[PDB]
Amino acid sequence: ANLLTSLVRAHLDSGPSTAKLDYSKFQELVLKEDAGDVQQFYDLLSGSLEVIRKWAEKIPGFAELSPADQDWLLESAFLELFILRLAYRSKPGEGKLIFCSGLVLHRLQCARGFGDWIDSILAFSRSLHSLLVDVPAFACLSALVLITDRHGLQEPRRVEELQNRIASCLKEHVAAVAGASCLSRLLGKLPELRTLCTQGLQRIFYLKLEDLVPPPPIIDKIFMETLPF
Amino acid sequence: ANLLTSLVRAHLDSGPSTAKLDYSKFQELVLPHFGKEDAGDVQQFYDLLSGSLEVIRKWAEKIPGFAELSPADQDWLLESAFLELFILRLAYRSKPGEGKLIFCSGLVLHRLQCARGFGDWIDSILAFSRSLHSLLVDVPAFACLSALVLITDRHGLQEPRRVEELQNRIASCLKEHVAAVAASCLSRLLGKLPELRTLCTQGLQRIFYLKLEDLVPPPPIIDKIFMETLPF
Repeated sequence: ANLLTSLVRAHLDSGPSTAKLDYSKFQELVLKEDAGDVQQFYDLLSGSLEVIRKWAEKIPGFAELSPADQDWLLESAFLELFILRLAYRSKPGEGKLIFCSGLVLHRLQCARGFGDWIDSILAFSRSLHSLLVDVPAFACLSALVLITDRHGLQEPRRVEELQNRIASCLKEHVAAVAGASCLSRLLGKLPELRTLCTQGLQRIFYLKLEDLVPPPPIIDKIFMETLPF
Repeated sequence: ANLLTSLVRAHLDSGPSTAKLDYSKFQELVLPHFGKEDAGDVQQFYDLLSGSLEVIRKWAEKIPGFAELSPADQDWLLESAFLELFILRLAYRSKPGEGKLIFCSGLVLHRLQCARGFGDWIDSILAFSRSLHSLLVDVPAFACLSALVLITDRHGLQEPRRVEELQNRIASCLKEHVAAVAASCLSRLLGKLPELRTLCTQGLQRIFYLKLEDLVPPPPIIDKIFMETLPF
C-alpha cells in the first residue's frame, strides 16, 4: 500500500523519462568483435551499477539489513537486475534497447559486444512484454529479485521477512486489478531471469579470455565473487 | 628416420586400430533434449576428457627425449596442450561423414549422443575434422605435428631450451619426411590453426559452463588444467 507506493516511486526515479531519451547514437540501419564493442559492453553494464544501488536504498527495509547483507544481495542480483530493467524498458518489436541513462541503441549496435546474450535478452523482453506487467507489479518483481535467498547471509531470516512483505504486497495488488495464473506467471520470470544471468556470466568469461579490453574492476569483482568456485 | 619411426609408433599405440573399436554404446539415432544435460552426460564428458589425458600422457612418455625433461615441465606441457591435443587427435580419428566420433579407448559415439554432454562444441569439432581431412595429412606427418603441439614454448618452463632443442629435432624430422614423400601443405595447414584455437576456447567455455551447473564436479586434474590455463 504505502509500501507499494514507495516501491513505485523508487522504480520510476531509477530510470529515464521518455523526455530524456537520447537517440543521438541510434542507427537502425547498421552497416569478429573488436575493442570498441567490448568497451561499450562494459560501459553499458557499468552504467546501471550506481543506479541500482540508489534504487535499492529506497526500498523500505533494505537499509535495515546488515551492511554485508546489503552488499551481497546487490552483488548477487546485479546481473539479473540489469537484465530485468532493460527488458522491461526496451522495445523488442523494433529491436530497440533502452538503457537506464536514456541511451537508445539498436540491437545490431549491440550484438558484437553482447554476443547472442542480447538475443536471449530480447526474447525475454518480448515474453515479459506480452504479460503486460503494470508498473506496480514490476516494482514489486524487481525488488524480489534483489531480496532473495543467497548463500552466506548474516541474517537470512530478516531477508526472508522482507521478501514475504514484498510478496504479500505484490499478491494483493495483482488480485485487486483483475479477479497462480497471473501471479504464478509473473513469478515464473524469476527462474528464467536466473538462467539468463548465467548467460551473462558466460559472456564475461569469454571476453575475459579474449582480453581485448579487461572488465572494469567492479564488474570483474561481481563476476569473480558470484562464481561458485 | 628413427625419430620418425618412434613418433609413428608412439602415435599408433595411443589410438585404436580399426579392430579394438567399441560399438558397445553406439546408437545411430537418439532423440535428445537439446541445450540441457543430465549428470550422466556430464560424467561421460569428463570421463572422456580424463581417459584421453591418460592416453596422451602415455603417448608423450614415448616421444624420445620427453621423459628426461623435468617432471614439472613434463606436466606443464601436457596440461598446457591437453585441450588442443584432445581436439586434434579426435578430429583426425573421427568420421564426420557418418557423424561418428571416435575416441581414445575405441569408443564410438554418434554426434547426437555427444550433443548433451559437449554442447555445440562437438559439432564444431566435426567440422574441423572435415577440414583437417581434406588436407590429407599422412600418419607420419601427423605424428610429427601432434608432438610439435606438445613440445613447444610455454611460459614457466624450467628448461625452455631443452624443450626448444627437441622441438628443433621433430621439426627437422617432419621436414625430412615431407621431402621424402614429395609452405603448404604446411602453409595450408597453418591456415586451419585459427579453427583449432577457437575450438580450444570453445572447450574452456563448455567446462566453465558445466562447472557453473555443477551437476557433477569436474575431475581434479581436468579442473586444474582449466584453472591454470586461465590467466586469472
